[PDB]
Amino acid sequence: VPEPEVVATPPADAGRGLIRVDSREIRHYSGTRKEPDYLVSRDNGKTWEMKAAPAGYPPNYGGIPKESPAIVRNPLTREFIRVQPIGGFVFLSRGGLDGKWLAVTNDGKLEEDWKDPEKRKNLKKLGGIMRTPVFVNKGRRVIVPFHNMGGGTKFHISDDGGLTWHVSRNGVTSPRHEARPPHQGVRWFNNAVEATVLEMKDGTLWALARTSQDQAWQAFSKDYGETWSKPEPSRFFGTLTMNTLGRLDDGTIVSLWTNTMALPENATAGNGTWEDVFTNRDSHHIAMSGDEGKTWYGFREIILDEHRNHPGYATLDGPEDRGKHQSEMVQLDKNRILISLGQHKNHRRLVIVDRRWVGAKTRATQTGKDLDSQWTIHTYIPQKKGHCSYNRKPSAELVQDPSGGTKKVLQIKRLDDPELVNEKSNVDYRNGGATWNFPNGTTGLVKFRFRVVDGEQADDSGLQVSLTDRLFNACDSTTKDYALFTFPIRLKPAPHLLLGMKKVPFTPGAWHEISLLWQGGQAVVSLDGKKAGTLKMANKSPNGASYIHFISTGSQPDAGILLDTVNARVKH
Ligand SMILES: [Cl-]
Ligand SMILES: [Cl-]
Ligand SMILES: [Mg+2]
Repeated sequence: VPEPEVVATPPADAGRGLIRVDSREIRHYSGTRKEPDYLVSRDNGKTWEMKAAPAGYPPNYGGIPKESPAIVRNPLTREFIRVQPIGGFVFLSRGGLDGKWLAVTNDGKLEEDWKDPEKRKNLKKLGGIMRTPVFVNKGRRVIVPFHNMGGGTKFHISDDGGLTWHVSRNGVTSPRHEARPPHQGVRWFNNAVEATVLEMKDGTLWALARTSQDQAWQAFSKDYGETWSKPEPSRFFGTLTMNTLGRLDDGTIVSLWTNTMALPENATAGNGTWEDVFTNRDSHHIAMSGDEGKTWYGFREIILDEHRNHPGYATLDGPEDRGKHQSEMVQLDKNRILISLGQHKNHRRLVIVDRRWVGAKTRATQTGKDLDSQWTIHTYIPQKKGHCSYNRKPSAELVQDPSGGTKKVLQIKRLDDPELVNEKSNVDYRNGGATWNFPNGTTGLVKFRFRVVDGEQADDSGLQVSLTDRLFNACDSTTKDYALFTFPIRLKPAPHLLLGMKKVPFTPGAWHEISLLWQGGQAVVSLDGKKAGTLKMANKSPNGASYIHFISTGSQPDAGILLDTVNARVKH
């Protein structure tokens, strides 16, 4: 069961430009304003190197330096079409990527002499911000999702292989976010943008779009993209982040997205016409369906941003946008998939993922050994830095096992740090916390081992433990309101679990194990092998649980609790 492996850094932010050339060669093009180039693997995605593009490959007339054009293979002709993320022209290939490239004109002909500035004025220019062209209807139609400023997603449609184009009648829209508590302001408004499109086996098109809601929104088309159903929430959580859909050779559907919940909007968020800060872009997730979208499995973290705890995160190597969001995939073989993900040269990666890992049923961790690669523990310094970023601090730290062992364990407590406070924005991120991903399940058993730290505790000191269906920030105290199951561990007057109104004591200065066995709308809580009580489901979930979330509850600085091991098994 092989773990995801990082194999290279793509030469552009992920989302466009990754393309299989043949059985062993894969290329990732770049958005360079200079002579075109690409990163190439000649061993089916394991090793990579830069290479300059041949003289016939057109430069990037449109687009932007951080993003490559989209290159898609026409399934009938095996030639390629190239479209920029913004501006520029439509190029069709003749003789493959290294052959002859022709530009589409406004009349619908192919222009061979595009190096001439005078001949580029008559070239077709598709408007809006575009994503990946998709060939549908047995390869006879190509559609390109685009979104302008404001109107939502629509589709450029061509039944001529890219020669002539029209626009869909309608598209995908999504509603504005409403400032209601826990929010103190409105999220930046995105009207169903940057859509990904997948053709279903029965001919229906499924569009999945990025919104200002808690999840991507979706719409369906029964006419190959000409008209679309009323938009509705999808099952893929995530705000203001991109989705990507793909299909493996055997028909399995793959979903890639950032399965996160952003911090609630603060008191200075704005009117929704601009973004103040991104707090949900430090991971990427994968889910698969073997039955045409009926049921999904996985929902696993592909990768966590390696710099996510850094106090200079927002400004390391310039201020531009960064993170693990945005993605594109290429199947390597029956069991393995290559994924390009992320933004900014320090964060974007090429990753190989295995199906058998996506379908695994168990996961175990020890905080001292796995903190860096598996645990989300960062809190934010709530001061705007760079472009819509916050610098970070680890909200929890590893300490020596108080029993005298060699283990390091994670101390989770209310911090004393004035940098974690912004009075005007009215946010306080001083509650330490930690969260960990495991394979999705509507039934499961999670066990964790914990201990009360010896020292002074505040009156409300303790831990809120939550099972959630997406990644909540380690310092998000409202997680319990969205959790599938949640309960507090309270340290005062004496340590006890609170299950509804039943108090279940446990001793200080000793390691204890809690297990949660959930099935349908109930979870049975056990303490040291003995049943302690049952929890009713707090929130229905379309998918099931895939995260456990721990956060301190103290309102004053305190010693808190220690967290050692977590073990999860799903699908009983
Ligand atoms: Cl171009
Ligand atoms: Cl700055
Ligand atoms: Mg905002």
